Amino acid sequence: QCQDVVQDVPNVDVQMLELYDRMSFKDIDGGVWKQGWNIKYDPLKYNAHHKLKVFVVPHSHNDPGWIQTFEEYYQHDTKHILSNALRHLHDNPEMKFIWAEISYFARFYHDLGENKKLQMKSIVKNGQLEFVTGGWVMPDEANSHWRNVLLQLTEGQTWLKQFMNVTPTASWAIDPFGHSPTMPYILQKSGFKNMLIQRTHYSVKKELAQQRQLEFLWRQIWDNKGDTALFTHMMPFYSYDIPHTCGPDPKVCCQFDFKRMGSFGLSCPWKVPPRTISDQNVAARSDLLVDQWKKKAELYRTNVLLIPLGDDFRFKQNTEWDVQRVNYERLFEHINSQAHFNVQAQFGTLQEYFDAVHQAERAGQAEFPTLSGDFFTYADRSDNYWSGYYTSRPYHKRMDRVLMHYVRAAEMLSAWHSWDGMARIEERLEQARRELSLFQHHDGITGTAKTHVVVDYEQRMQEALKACQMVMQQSVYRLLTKPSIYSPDFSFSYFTLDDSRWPGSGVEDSRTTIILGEDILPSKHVVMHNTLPHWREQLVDFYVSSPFVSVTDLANNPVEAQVSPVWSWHHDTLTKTIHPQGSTTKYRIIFKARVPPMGLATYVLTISDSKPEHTSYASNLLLRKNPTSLPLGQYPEDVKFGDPREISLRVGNGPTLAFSEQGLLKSIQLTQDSPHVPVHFKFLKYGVRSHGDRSGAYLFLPNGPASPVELGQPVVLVTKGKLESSVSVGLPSVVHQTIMRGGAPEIRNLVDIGSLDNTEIVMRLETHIDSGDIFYTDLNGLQFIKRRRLDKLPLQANYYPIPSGMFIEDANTRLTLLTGQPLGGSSLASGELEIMQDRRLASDDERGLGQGVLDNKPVLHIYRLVLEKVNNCVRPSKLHPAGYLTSAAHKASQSLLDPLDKFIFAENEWIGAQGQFGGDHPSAREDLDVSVMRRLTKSSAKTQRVGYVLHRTNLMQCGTPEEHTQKLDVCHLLPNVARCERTTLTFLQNLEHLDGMVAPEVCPMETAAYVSSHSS
Ligand SMILES: C[S@@](=O)[C@@H]1[C@@H](N)[C@@H](O)[C@@H](O)[C@H]1O
Ligand SMILES: [Zn+2]
Repeated sequence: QCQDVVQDVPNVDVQMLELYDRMSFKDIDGGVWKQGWNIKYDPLKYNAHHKLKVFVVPHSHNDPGWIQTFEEYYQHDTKHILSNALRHLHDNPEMKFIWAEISYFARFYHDLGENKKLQMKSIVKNGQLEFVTGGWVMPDEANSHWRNVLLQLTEGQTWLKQFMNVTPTASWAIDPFGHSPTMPYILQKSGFKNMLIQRTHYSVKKELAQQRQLEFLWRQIWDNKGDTALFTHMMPFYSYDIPHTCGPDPKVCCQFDFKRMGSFGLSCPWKVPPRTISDQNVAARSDLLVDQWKKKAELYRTNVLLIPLGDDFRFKQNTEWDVQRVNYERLFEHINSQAHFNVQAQFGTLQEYFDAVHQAERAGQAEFPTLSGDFFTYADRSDNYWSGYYTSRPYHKRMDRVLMHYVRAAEMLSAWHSWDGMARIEERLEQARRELSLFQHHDGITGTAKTHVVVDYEQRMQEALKACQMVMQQSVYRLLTKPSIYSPDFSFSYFTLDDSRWPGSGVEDSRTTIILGEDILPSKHVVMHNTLPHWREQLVDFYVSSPFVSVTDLANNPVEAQVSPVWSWHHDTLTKTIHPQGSTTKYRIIFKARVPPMGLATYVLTISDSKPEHTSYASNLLLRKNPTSLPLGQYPEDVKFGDPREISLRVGNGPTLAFSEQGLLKSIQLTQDSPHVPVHFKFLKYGVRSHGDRSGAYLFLPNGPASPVELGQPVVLVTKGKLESSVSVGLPSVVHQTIMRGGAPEIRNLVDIGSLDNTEIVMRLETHIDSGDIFYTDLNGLQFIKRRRLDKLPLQANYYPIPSGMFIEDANTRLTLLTGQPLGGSSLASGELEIMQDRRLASDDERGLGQGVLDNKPVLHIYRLVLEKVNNCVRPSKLHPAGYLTSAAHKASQSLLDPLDKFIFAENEWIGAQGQFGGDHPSAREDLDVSVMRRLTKSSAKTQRVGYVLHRTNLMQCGTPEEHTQKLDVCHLLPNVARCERTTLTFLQNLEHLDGMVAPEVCPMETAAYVSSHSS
């Protein structure tokens, strides 16, 4: 049955948390291999019957945006690289090349004439040009959500299967800044057999090299059996460039980068240039090179050696192809013919390397260690930890999550039908998937690109959001209009999306007001979509032009509602205060929407001349010295004023929250009789070093622990309502808001770091939870991994990615902070959680970007804060490397990442309107998600195919009795099912033909993909 992911600690040879606990981290000079040691080998190890097989693998690292935009690099560099690769490989049958970034390859191939397309297919089919990974990009592994890692992998691999007829089974990830086990998780479930990584902490490379544990079977941290394992090769040296890939001495290896002799504007910083290989020097040069290779080979277990040959945007000039190829050919001819070397060297591909390694393994020549854990936080040298990019450009980090959800919702809503080509659904969805996929690049979501490139990514994502809205609104119109009345124009806007949290209040006034009035329009239909496969209730809000509005469902049942003012915060350069202004012309109506699994529900907002029976009005209290009036147009309740004071609020039966006089949480009381548990929010700032290394887009190099932000006497606004209450405070750089709807609070920070150069703003939580040095952070929204703060490491090393959540706990109490955006964070002392909000850095951090981070813009960060009693929960043992969310924390995370979508009907009357869609959809167990629903066929296909990715998380058992729930069989969601197949996660290979056309549900922590086929 299902593996138990909680109670069995996997036995692995290397467990990265346990390795970290024992390892030294001292940064000692190792000699020519600066972060290693002087490698020694026995010359007699290799002989006539046991040769060293060396694969030199040419490559060219092509960033889809970094210092130039995607299109700029394509025009200036990549189109020439690919064009010359085509010519040289065609003309030189033994030459090889690997290619990773399918975004560029697709951009290129579609501009090729048919003759060149045929030539390209021929060098792929014959194995000279080999795709590695085959994702749209080589994604970041820290900030990226697993759903988008899968999206981009699928976008590239679908392209490759369609046009090149190949599916890579070896992955190549040489540049992401640290590595996540989410990659082997997804890859192994997408048909992969091998992967390669590079950017791991120098101390880890040294430690694994010493034990020859650089090749390992990487399994998930909870995986006791090992079925998730994927063979992984970690490169041993500081870089993937040529000086750091031939062997341990870059002064020697640089001499074998033949692009460094002068005419290309490159040189060797170790001051010895390459020399052209000739008959007079080939024996000497070969001796030097083979010595490097044999040293590198000492670090690995087989007689097969991988020698990458490339660097950033290499293999551009024709003369470069010639100078690398001809010189290496001379070396190979000499080396291979000289028996005393006992080497056979050739150009190869990545798959060739791995195939040969496994042949050696099968021959009993090596056994490989098992490993679990991750490879964060990376440092490339000294104390230069790359934790800055966990937060850099947080506006776009938040936008990634918004677009993530919009892509899912647009693909799901439109999947229910086949669409005529004229509707352009496929075109708009392809654009949206491609722009989101592009952003997963390790200079996109990471915030490590130049300012103008960040703008290009933002513009692309904005177009993607527009494409999603277009598809979603056409889909809603079709799903909720009587079929014999449905009369689409595919260019028309039937609904517009209303999104309360993006870009967010104080970021952009983008929200439409619903305009009602007795002399213009009495009522308006709104529709909510629920992408999750269970019935869901959530409060939703709309802006309306009158406070006297009531809500009904589409059986005309009254729905309880609350009206609140529209508050906006302003930095008053007159009074030098940050304070709220109330609209006199628009108001917020809030009500609970209840929506079917993967479904839609329609409500109606109707104006009246006086207070409606089922609508209540919030009270408002402005706490500040020297108040002035706050009129609210027609709003029926007068604003109250007071001097700053502590206050307490409770919505529904939910927790009671107490706040300081500065408007920051101080305690949470779960129930009437329970204790007020200290939980204190605080804002602090980190600075930058005046001496030595400066923080920049990649590096976090604080000048000591953070200092409290001086708050002064901030203005605090308290809104108290039956359905929703909140406390908001205008702090320097942050409007901080705590919202209560009757369960775990929502936190929203409108963060505007303004002109505070060399400042990183952090939000900290201080509690009495006896967490010690332990805390938990997630990896890619997929899993929670145990972290241990280590005082042998500097502060910035104890920062980890917080892509979706983090928690601390003791025997009795847990505090979980869920996020709607990836940010960096830590627990720097027992009982603390902290998460960086934004950072503004005046200096470059010497990794090639050539700028600081001075392009900040206001961003609305969102969170849920979940305090829970956990003494009754069945948790993993002390030695287990994983943690797991509770039901409430998981639901809270879903509320941030996949909220209900809200649609406002755009014209006066919707003829043929329907009340609901999806009422008959199964309401699946709470731990199960339909992560993806995507129709895979266009309308002309006789057999329609729809793909589903199902993910089951693992939630802690804490004694809440399990309810019923319906089995979800995705293969029967659409009618006329003719076949149901389990597939790889990319949908590209059929793995199992399913009995009865029934797709089984998956085990905890497992993800599966199914494709249903339908006669049409
Ligand atoms: C961290 S820089 O070395 C890295 C470059 N290799 C380039 O590929 C881009 O990704 C940049 O961030
Ligand atoms: Zn790169």
